[PDB]
Amino acid sequence: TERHKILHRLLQEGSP
Amino acid sequence: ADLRALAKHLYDSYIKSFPLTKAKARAILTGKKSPFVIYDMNSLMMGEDKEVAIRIFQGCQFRSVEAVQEITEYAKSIPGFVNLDLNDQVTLLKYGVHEIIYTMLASLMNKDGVLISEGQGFMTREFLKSLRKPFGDFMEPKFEFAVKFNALELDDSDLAIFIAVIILSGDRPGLLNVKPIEDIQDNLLQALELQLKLNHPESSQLFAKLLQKMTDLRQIVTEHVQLLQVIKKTETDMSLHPLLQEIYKDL
Ligand SMILES: CCc1nc2ccn(Cc3ccccc3)c(=O)c2n1[C@H]1CCc2cc(-c3ccccc3-c3nnn[nH]3)ccc21
Repeated sequence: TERHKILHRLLQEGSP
Repeated sequence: ADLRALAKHLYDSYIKSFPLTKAKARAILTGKKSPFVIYDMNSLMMGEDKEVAIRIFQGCQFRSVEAVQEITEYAKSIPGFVNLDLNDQVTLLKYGVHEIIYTMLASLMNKDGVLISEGQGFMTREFLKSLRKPFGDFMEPKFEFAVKFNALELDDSDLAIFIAVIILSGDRPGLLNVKPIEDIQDNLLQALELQLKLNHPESSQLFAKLLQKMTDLRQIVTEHVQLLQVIKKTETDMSLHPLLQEIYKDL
């Protein structure tokens, strides 16, 4: 989802 | 057999994803170092090397943010989670994350207080209840939930499955593929039943009571969201953490 940038990034790349 | 490997798989991932477990928390609370006890404004000031209502609330937010990251890492390890549609992965996290945080907060609590700052402190239930107007009501329902939930006497291996059951709820709003979620959840529910029958052979009706607590969590989470909106109407330009703003944005 584009409306959930952080959730999407956490799911796609993990925590930086 | 396939259901035990699933339990063993979930336990390992729960230990990799969650640094402070129910076993670690209970070892500290039972009387075996020693956490600083915060029971008033004086003791708080004393133990500051380990507005107060707002400073404590920001800690609640920051720890809630870290828990969302831990839960997201754990979710990925749930067999089948990653191959569900990406929008469904978002929805499951967005709706289930506050239920898990509530469940896992019970692991750090007793009827008198909560383990804080990685187990270095212990903030009393009476000190949190003593906070000004809205903030004083923040923790009390979490304490009331923990008391009834901790009496179920689940350990980390039991909880690892329960958390997986919660994430995979096929009834969250806006899900695109209900069936694949419900199917994973039936496997997880079976696994849970078998874990509780082997881990608590004396404890009949435990899976039953646990499913009731699971239903209760929905009502318990709406009440917490209702309380968060009261904070926004009272407090000004303060705002919530970008990630929390994102989870709470249009539920
Ligand atoms: C670690 C204790 C704790 N975990 C959580 C997780 C989510 N939410 C919120 C929530 C959201 C949804 C459902 C239920 C609860 C919390 O309110 C929460 N808490 C509270 C208990 C009292 C407390 C104190 C502090 C704190 C205060 C001063 C100094 C340090 C800390 C601290 N930092 N890191 N750990 N402790 C931080 C968090 C918390």
